[PDB]
Amino acid sequence: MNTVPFTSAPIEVTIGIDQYSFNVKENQPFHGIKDIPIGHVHVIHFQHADNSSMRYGYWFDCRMGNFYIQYDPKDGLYKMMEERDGAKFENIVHNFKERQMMVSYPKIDEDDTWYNLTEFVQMDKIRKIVRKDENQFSYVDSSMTTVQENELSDPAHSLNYTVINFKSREAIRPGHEMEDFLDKSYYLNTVMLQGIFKNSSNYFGELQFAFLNAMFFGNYGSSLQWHAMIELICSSATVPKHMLDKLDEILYYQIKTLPEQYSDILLNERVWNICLYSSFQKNSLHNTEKIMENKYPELL
Amino acid sequence: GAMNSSNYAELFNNDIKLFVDDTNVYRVTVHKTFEGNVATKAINGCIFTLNPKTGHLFLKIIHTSVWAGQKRLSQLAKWKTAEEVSALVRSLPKEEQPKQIIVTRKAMLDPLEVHMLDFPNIAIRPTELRLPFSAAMSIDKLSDVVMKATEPQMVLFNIYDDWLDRISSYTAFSRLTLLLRALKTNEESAKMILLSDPTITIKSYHLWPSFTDEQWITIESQMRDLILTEYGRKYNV
Ligand SMILES: Cc1ccccc1CC(N)=O
Repeated sequence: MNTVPFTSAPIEVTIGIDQYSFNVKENQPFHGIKDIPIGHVHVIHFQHADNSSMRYGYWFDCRMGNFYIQYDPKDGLYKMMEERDGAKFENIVHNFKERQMMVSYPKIDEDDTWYNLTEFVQMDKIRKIVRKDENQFSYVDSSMTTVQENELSDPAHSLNYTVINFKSREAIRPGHEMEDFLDKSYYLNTVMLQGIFKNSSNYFGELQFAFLNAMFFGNYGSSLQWHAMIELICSSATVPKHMLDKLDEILYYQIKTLPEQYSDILLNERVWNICLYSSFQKNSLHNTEKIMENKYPELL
Repeated sequence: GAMNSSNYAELFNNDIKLFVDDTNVYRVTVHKTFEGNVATKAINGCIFTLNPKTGHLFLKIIHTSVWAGQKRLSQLAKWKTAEEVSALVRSLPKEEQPKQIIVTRKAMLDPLEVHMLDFPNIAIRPTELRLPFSAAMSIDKLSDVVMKATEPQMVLFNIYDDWLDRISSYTAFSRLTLLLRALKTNEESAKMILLSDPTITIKSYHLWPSFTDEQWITIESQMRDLILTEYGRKYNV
């Protein structure tokens, strides 16, 4: 069970750890988060009490190193940093725990929500979408644009999601125009699965990461990517059976976790209506269709 | 964006453009079968591809053989239209290729855009205009060449005959849309107006009669009366 200690909390802030969150008051004696489950990627995120922008966070995996948060008063944010000195870190964490200055990652034993949302998400794939190779953790925020968004400006601070464009030469074989446009199986199975992702696990990893960035940061480009990757499977007549059964599980837990009050901005009417009611896979997503119908029947 | 009343003069500038109308590509008669069910029988169709500046019509005849053993024909018809339009552009020398293609129906946008991915500089545009190009099959010589076709065939016409010798494209296009709106609203009356005077003939190489400028004014007047008289014949207004 790993720990992300904090130097201090000099500014009032809502702190998120995965699907949990808690309010810290300006100069509250808060020294971090303990009992973080090993074996999964985690996100720690921030929203300053004084700012309706400034919404940002760090993807990390405690197996890759010792990570702490320290407020930077020049750049005005909580920064993740790696501590390379193992014994200094262990001694800092031990003091803070003895003085009970750390909140406990509040996981219910019965509860597989976080595993279900991150089943295919790997830190090494996150680091290729985010790109800051001097750090073992990845910064994301509300405003970061995707490579696709920038094609339609600063490349260093972009989300490098796989570009998906249904009206592109990549998506459409010469002489198979109607076939490839109405049935995206070629584009899904040959171009994207066999060609770019190599396997369904990498494809699902990027889909899950896109969803989490959309939900935790309200990142518009991540939301567009999540919907595109769903629509590309739903618009394919030929999908491996295991991929369809797994997609149904992935989307079920994403819809289950979505805050009710964000379903108006985070869910695209056209995509969901197409996927559940018109597409080739309209009868393949039983769990996802039942939760969407019971939770968001207006959207549809 | 969309071609409308606001941006009408753009049709007669010096940027090569084509209108594409797919309304006569897939044509059927609906009939009863022996068992009292309903069936369709396809007849020959055509793509109507028109340069509004020059009058140059590229009439691609769609032979019923194209449909043999195919499903979802109303959907295939749009993709077939897009394939033929893309093949026509590819067949033209670069300096004759259109800069824009305007589709008379919005359902043609995606099929044409996907067939023309190789031509990123050619803009594919819808129109807000309600163009009467469906009545092309009311022009006897165009109807005749479509119905007699025994195979796929491209036939090349000037839909303005020799009018551009005396009038501008703007006026020629206005005269064409008036004639086609009339034919579309009341084909019998419209044809009566065009052929009533036996002294005025159609040249062998023309589609329309050889009217003097004064005779065109009279004809155009009779066409506008027919259109309003039919609009008061239908609407009780
Ligand atoms: C279609 C047409 C009409 C009148 C004259 C010549 C043509 C053929 C061409 N423009 O390639």
